[PDB]
Amino acid sequence: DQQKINKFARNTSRITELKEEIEVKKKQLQNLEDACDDIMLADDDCLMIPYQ
Amino acid sequence: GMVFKKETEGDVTSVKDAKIAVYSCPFDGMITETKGTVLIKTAEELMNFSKGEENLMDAQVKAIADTGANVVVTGGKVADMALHYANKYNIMLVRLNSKWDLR
Repeated sequence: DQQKINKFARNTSRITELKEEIEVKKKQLQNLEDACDDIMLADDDCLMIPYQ
Repeated sequence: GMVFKKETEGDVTSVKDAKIAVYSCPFDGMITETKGTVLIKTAEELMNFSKGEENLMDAQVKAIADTGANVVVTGGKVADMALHYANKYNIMLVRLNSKWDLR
């Protein structure tokens, strides 16, 4: 019985869970960023700008 | 009277008039290998399973001592954690038995 491969199995699974968390936060980053640029381009301050 | 070649483990029975408990495999012995994902993620639950295993076989020799039987027959192997409570309880143990010994 080996406790170092018990650490080795935990180590590789922690590699997998971190990289997936980066990808979902990058897509949320571009989603808000491209939501900024589209609404500025159409109809700036004329009378009022409603915001949800 | 009945002759058993198997080596007597622990001390002798508390009484010769003892109730004879004949069991197919009450005591076990632990070894394992690589799992579905190889060699499980921690060793803490290995320690957590090992603590209840000793208190399980502590109560197994205790409940035999409570119910009146002062000798246990193990067709399976002997556990170490089962053994050192069986010496204090003065119950005689058989380390292993075959198919003909129990019947």
